[PDB]
Amino acid sequence: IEAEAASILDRHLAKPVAQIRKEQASAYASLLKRAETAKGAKWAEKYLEDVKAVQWFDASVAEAPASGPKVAA
Amino acid sequence: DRVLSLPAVSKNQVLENVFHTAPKAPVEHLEKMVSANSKVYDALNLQSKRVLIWQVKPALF
Amino acid sequence: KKQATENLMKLLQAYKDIGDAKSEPLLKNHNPRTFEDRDYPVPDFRTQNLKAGDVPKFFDTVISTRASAAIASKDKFWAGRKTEAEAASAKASAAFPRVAVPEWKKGKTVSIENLNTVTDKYAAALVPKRKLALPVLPEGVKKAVEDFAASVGQ
Amino acid sequence: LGPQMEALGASDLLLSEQIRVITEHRYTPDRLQYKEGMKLADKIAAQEAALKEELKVIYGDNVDVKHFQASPRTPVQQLFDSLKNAAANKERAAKEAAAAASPYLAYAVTKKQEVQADPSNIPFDEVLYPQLSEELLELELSDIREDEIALEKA
Repeated sequence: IEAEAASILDRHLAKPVAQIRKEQASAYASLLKRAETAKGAKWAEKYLEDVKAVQWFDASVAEAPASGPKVAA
Repeated sequence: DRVLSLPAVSKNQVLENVFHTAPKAPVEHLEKMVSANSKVYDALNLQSKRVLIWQVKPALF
Repeated sequence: KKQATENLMKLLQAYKDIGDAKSEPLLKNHNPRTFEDRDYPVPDFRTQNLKAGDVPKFFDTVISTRASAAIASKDKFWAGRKTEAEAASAKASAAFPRVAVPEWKKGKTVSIENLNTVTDKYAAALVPKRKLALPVLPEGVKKAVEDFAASVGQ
Repeated sequence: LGPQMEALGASDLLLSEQIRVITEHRYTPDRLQYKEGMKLADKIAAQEAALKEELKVIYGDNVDVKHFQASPRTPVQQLFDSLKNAAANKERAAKEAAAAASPYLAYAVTKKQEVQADPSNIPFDEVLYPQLSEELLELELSDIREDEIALEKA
């Protein structure tokens, strides 16, 4: 896994930034459209709930970045 | 043949053999490296809004 | 890539060194007028058997051949200068300052008190190495001389 | 003489569009010097556009480039039209550093502006490189001398 991550990063660090941004945006959009295509399935709605949970994690770190995400206590 | 007494190399050839490359601005270094160190700031500060410390060393609650 | 850029900086320092060993003008060797032979034998158009519209093409080939010879002599000079500086860039110093990037450790973070120091090192290279001390008028002297004129009444 | 009745810089037209009519008058389109004169007119038009871009920051977009090409701004006029726009620069920079995405970008905005607002930091190529600007002057005085050499031969 170390060798795979180093090979993947060193293939990625040779690209310009615009190619990286459009490649990753295309991969994100295609994998998100694959989950919004199939509806009624449980895995796709859990997938989209998990995307909403990552967006929540980013938002709650954004509102308090030196303390972490807001955990209910 | 008074034209053959003039210097044969044109003024255009002087201006393209003297100003051959467009020169590098002094502000280009500041603009480019500040646009990249903005990402260094945003990822690795602990006070940046979209900091990457909670994605990397996640938490322990 | 770092070694090639450092060799290029050693080459540019060697160019400036052996160009200021000769103390030559800056634009002189890039100007192809200075590499032009102005004592040329200048071919007379009355021997070359031209018809009516054939003389400006003769003038153009003579001018273009002399310009091509001047540019080729300029290129021969720059190839000789490149050899003379590539042979003396190997015997050099290579003690250059490094690019000011923010100091980021392995697992630690980077502070804004160092990113600001890096932008101070950036903007300290925006000021020129020799500058006109063009004085902006300070406000404390401007109001003083305006009131000194106001006491006179002007 | 036609278009050649007025000097190279002392017409009303811009220098590039005057070099075009001078070259159209002196040479027929099948010449070599016609091609080189039109290429020189493209170079001078590039210089005019690069002057209009660095001049519209001060004097608005419709800037009348011929006045600042015939007589460029003296250093005290460059200083006096930097200070003509200093208050709007300060207010715009404070508005930018307020609306910056992060305090790093806010400090970068105020540092780059407080370097770019001091009028002493305008890089004058004559103060930085005096014996380069002297050769840049002799680059035109030499071909004017070549024209005068031809006229003294005639």
